[PDB]
Amino acid sequence: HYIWIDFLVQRFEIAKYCSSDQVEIFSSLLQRSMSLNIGGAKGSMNRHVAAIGPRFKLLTLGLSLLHADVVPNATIRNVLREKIYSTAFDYFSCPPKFPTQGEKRLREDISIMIKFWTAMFSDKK
Amino acid sequence: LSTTDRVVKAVPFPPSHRLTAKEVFDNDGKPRVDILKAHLMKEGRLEESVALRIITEGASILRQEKNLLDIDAPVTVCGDIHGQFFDLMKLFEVGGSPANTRYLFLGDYVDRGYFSIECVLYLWALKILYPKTLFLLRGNHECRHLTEYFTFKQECKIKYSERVYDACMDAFDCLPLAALMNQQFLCVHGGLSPEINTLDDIRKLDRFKEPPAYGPMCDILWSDPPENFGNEKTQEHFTHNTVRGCSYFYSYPAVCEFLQHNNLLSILRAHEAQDAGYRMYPSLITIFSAPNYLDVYNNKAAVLKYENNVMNIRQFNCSPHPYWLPNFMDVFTWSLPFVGEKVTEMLVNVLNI
Amino acid sequence: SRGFYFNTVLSLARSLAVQRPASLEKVQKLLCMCPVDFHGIFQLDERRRDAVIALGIFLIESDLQHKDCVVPYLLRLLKGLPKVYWVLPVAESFSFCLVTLLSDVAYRDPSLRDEILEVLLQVLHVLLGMCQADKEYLCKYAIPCLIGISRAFGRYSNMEESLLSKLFPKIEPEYYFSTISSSFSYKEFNIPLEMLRELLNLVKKIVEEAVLKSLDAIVASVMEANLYYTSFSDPLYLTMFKMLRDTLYYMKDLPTSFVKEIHDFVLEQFNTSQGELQKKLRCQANAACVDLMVWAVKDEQGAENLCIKLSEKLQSHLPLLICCLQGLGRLCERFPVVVHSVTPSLRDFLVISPVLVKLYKKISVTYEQLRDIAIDNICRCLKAGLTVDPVIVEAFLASLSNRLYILIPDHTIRALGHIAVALRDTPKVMEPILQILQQKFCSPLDVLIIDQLGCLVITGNQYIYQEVWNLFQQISVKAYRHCSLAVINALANIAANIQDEHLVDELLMNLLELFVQLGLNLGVLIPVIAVLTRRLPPIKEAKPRLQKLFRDFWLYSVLMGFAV
Amino acid sequence: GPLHPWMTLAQIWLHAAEVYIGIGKPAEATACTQEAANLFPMSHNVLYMRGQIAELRGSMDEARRWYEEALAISPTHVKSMQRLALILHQLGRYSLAEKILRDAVQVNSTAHEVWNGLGEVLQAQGNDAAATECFLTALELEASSPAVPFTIIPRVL
Repeated sequence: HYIWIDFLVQRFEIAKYCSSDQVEIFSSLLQRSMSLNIGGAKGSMNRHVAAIGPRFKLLTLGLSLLHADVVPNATIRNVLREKIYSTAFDYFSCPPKFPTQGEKRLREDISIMIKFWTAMFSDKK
Repeated sequence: LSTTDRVVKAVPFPPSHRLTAKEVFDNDGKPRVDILKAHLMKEGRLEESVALRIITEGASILRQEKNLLDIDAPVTVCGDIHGQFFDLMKLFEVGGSPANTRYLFLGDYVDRGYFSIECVLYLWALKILYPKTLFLLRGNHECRHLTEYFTFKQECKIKYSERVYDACMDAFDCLPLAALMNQQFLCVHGGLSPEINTLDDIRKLDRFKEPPAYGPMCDILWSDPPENFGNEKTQEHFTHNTVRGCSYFYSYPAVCEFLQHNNLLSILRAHEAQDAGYRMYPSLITIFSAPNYLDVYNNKAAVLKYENNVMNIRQFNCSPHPYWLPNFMDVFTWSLPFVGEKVTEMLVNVLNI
Repeated sequence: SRGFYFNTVLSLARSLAVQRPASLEKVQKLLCMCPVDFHGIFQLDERRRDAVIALGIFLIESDLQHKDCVVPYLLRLLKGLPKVYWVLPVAESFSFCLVTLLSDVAYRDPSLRDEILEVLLQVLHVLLGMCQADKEYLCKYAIPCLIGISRAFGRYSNMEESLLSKLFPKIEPEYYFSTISSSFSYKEFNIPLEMLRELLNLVKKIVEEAVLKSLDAIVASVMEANLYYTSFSDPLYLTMFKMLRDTLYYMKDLPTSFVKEIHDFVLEQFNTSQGELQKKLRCQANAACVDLMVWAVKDEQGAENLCIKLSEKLQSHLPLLICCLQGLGRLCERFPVVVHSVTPSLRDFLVISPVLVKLYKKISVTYEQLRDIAIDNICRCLKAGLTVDPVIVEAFLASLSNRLYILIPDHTIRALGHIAVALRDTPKVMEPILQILQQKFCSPLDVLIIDQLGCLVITGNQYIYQEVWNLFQQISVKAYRHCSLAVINALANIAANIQDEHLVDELLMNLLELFVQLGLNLGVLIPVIAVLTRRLPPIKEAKPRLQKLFRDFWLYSVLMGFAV
Repeated sequence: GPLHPWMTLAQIWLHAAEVYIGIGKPAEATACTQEAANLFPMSHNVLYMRGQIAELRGSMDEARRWYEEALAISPTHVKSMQRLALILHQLGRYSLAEKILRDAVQVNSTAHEVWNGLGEVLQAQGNDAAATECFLTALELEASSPAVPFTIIPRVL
C-alpha cells in the first residue's frame, strides 16, 4: 500500500490538470474507503502504530483533492471533510504504544506527519 | 426644481375624495356617465361601497335576464377588450354613443390590460342606463383561475379590496353565455361545442357558478377556429387543441351542419387577435376589437355593424393610454431589493480590503 | 404509453430478428408464451395478443426464417378464430393486424400463395355460412371480425421496409385505429380466375338489401333488449365496394367476359344508387363505382360516351365531384382522341362553373384544392396529347392569352405559370410566356406576377435569368413602394432555391456589384447575402474582381458603422 | 413523543405526492414535496422526489444534480442509480452506465428494470446475444412481481 498510494498520488496530480473524468473515479475510490464509525472495534482501518504512514498519506491526498477546487457542488465536500475528521479522530482511541519498526522507515513517517499537520493548519474556508 | 412640489405640473393631481353614491347617481338613480367616464379616464377611483353596490345591482339585473337574450338588429358587435379602457372609449367613438347606438360585447374586459376595473365600472354604468339595449357577454378569462393567475386580483387589492374582487367575480359568474341574433347568428366569445346542437342546449345550462374544467359552456368560452381554412381534409368535427390543453377546435363542416340544421347563417366570435381586427373564413367570421394588444402587437381594432342583413366591418386604430408598471407594483417592492443588494455589495467591498 | 411488458417483448423480438441465423429454441420459447389450443376453443387476453403480434413482427423481419414451424400455427389459429373466446372493438383491430401480416408474408414468398388464399376464401365462406344461418355474440364479435378482416383483404406494400413494421415504430398509425373504414393507400399475383369469381359471387351476395334490413332489425332488438356500432348497413356497403375497387384496381390481361360482367354489375349498382339518392357514406361508394367504371372502359366509343355523361354532370358530393374530375383526367390520359372533347369543358369550367364561385362565396368593408386539381389535370391532359398533335398547345395558350386580354386574371396567371413550370422539357415555349408576362403589366396583380416569374426563375435558365436580373435591377434603381418588399422576397426565395453552382456564383458577384452600385434602409440585402453564402465552403482563392468587391463592401460597411 | 410519527407523516405526504407524479401535475407535487421537506431537509427520498419533478418538468441537469446528491447520502438506493444510468445513457456517455448497472445488479438481483436497462445499453454496443439473455431474465423476473416488497412484514419473534 505504501507504494500504491504514491502511484495514485502522482497519477492524480497529472489528471488534475489533464482531464476531468478521472476526478470522479478518484472521488469514488476515496469515498468508499473511510467511514464515520469512530468507536470500539470498527473503523475499516488497522490501528497499530506500525501503520501510520499509509493512513496519513491517504488523508493528505484527500485533503489535497479537497483544496484543488475541482468538485463543483457544496454537499460532497461536507461529507468528505466529515469522513476525514472522523478517521483522524478514530486513530486516537487506543492506549499509546511505542514504535517497533526499524531505524529506517521511521524518519519518513515523522516527515509525513509534519506534512499532514501543515496541510491541516493551512485549511481555513 | 422644487424638492416637494411635483415636477410635471400639467397632470392634475387626482382627488383623494372617493366619490359617493349621491355624486355618481342622480335623484332617479341614473349614473352620471359623463362624470364617471371623465373620472375613470383620469384614473380616478370610486368608494368601495359604491363600486360594490353598482356591481351587485348589475349582477342582480343579469340574474333577472334570460340565459339567451333576444336582441334584434341593428347592432354594433365588439370583440375582446382586455382592459384597454381608452380603446373601449375609442370603440364607442367610432361605433357611436350608446345614447343612440345598440351594443353587444363578447367579453374579455379583464386579463392583460391594466384598466380592467375602469372597464367594469364603465360597462356596468352603461348597463344601468340601458339595461335592455346594451349587453355584455362572458369570456373565458371571467373566472377565478385566470383572474387569480393574472393581475386582476392584485389590481382589485391595490385599488379596492379582495372582497370587492370576489363580488366582481360573482357578478362575472352572472354573465349570460350566448346570444341568438336575428334568428340567424349564434354569438359567443369562443365558439362551438360538440355538446351544443341547438340554442336550447345553451338555455338549459346552469351558469351561476365558477366555470367548470370541461363541458359545453367551457367550450363556448374557450374554443377556436382551426389553423387551416378551406382545405380541411379531416373529417372530425371537433379535435383536441394541443396548444390550450382543453376543449376543441371545430371544423368548417361542423359549422355548416350546425347552421343548416338550425337555419342559421354564420357565427360571430372573438378570442384570437387579428392584425386587421377581423378575419372572414361564409360560414365563419372572427372579430377582434383590442388594438395594439399588450401594448406591443401594433394591431388595428374593428367592430362589426350588423344591420339590414349586412355585416359592415368598421376598423379603427388604437388610442394612447396611461402607463402602469407590471402587476401594479409599488416603488418600495421595486427598489428595495436593489438597495439592499448594493448596500451589501458596498459593505463586502469595504471589508474585503 | 405502450407500457413495460409490451415494450420489452417487442424489444426481445426485434433483437431476435436481427441475429441470423437465430437458434430454434428461442423461437420455441416465443411460441411457448404464445397461446395453445384447448379442444378447438381458444381464449384471448391482452398479453396473448401482444405475444402473437410480436411473433408476427419477428417472422416478418426475420428474412423469412423458420416459417415451416410458425405458419402452421398461424393457419390453425385463423381456422379456430370464429369461436375464439373474448375476455373501436378489439376483435376487428386484431383481425386487421393478423390479416395484414399474413398478406405481407404471402407477398414475400410465392410458394404458399395458393394455400393462404384458399384458407382465406374458406374462412370467409364459413363466416358467410353462419352470418345468415343467439344474437349477442354474433353482433358483438362476428360481424366486427368480418369488418376487421375486410379492411385489409388484398392491400399490400412494395417497399424496402415491410408494412406492419411501419405500423409499430421503434421508440399516423393511431389514425388507422381511430376511423371507421380507413385502409392502406409489381409481380401481379397469379390468383386463378376461380377464386376471383368466387369473391365476386360473395360481393354480389352481401350487397343484398333484405339482409341489411334484417340485421338492422335484429341490432335494434338487441339494443332495446339491454355495443359501439349502431347501423351496420352503410359501413358494410362502403367496405365491400371499397375493397372490390381496391383488390381489382391493378389487374391486367383478364378474360373479356369477366370484365363485361363486372362492368354491367357496377353500372347497374351505380345507376340504381344515383336514382335512389335524388330524394352520406354512399358518396364514397358512388366514387368507387365511378372509378370501377373508368377502369372497365376498353373502347373509344364508350370513352367519349362516359366523357359526355360526366360533362353533363359537371354543369348541373364534393368527393364525388373530385373523383369525377380524376376519372375525366384518367380517360383523357388513357385515350388521346378524347382530348379535343375534354379540354373545352374543363377550360370553360375553370374560367366561368358557378359552383367554383359559390365555393369562393353581404360581404362589404368600408376552392384552391379543386383549382389546382383541375390545373394538374390540364397539365396531364396536354402532356398526354402532345404525343399526337404538336400544335394543340399553341392554340391552347393562344386561347388562354385571349381570355387574358378579355379575379379571373389571377386564375389565368396561376394556370399559365403552372403550364410553364410543368413543361420545362418542351421547346422554346417559355419565351412567349415571359414575353406576355412582361407585356401584361397594367396594379395589385404585380405581386402575383412577380411571384410567378420568381417560380419560373427557380428553373434556372441563363437567358431568362439575365432578363429577370435586368428587370429587377432597374426596379431597384428606380427606388414603387408596393414593388420593393415583393422584389426582396422574390430574390430571397431565389437565393434560397437555386441549384446550379455557375449561376450561384454569377448571381453572388452580381449582387455584390449591385451593392457597390448602391454606394451613392440600405443594408436590407445582407440577410439574402448571408442566406446565399451559408451554402458554400469558405473562400480561399477567387477572381481578383471579387476580392475588390469584398474589400469595397467591407470598407463601406465599416464606414457606415455597421460593423460595431 | 418518539420521532416515528414524523416519519409516518412524511411518508403520508410522499405517498400523496406520488399520485400527483403519476398524472402530470407538477405544481401540486412541488407543493406537497416542499411541505414534506419542511421537516427533514436531508432525506434521500425527498431528493428522489425532487429529481422526479425536475425530470417531469423537462430539465436534464437539475434531475442529474438531485440524483447525484441523493446517491451521495445513501449509496445503496436502487431507483436513483437506475434513473441516473438512464439519463446518462440517453446523454451519450456509454462508459459509466455499464459500471452503475453492474453495481446495481451486484447490490440486488430481483429488479427487472435493472436488467432491461442493462440490455438496452448493451444493444447499442453490438453483443446482442447477452442483450437477449438479459431481456429474457428481465421478463421472467417480472412475471412474478408483487405490488410491494415482501420484506415489509416485520421479522420479529
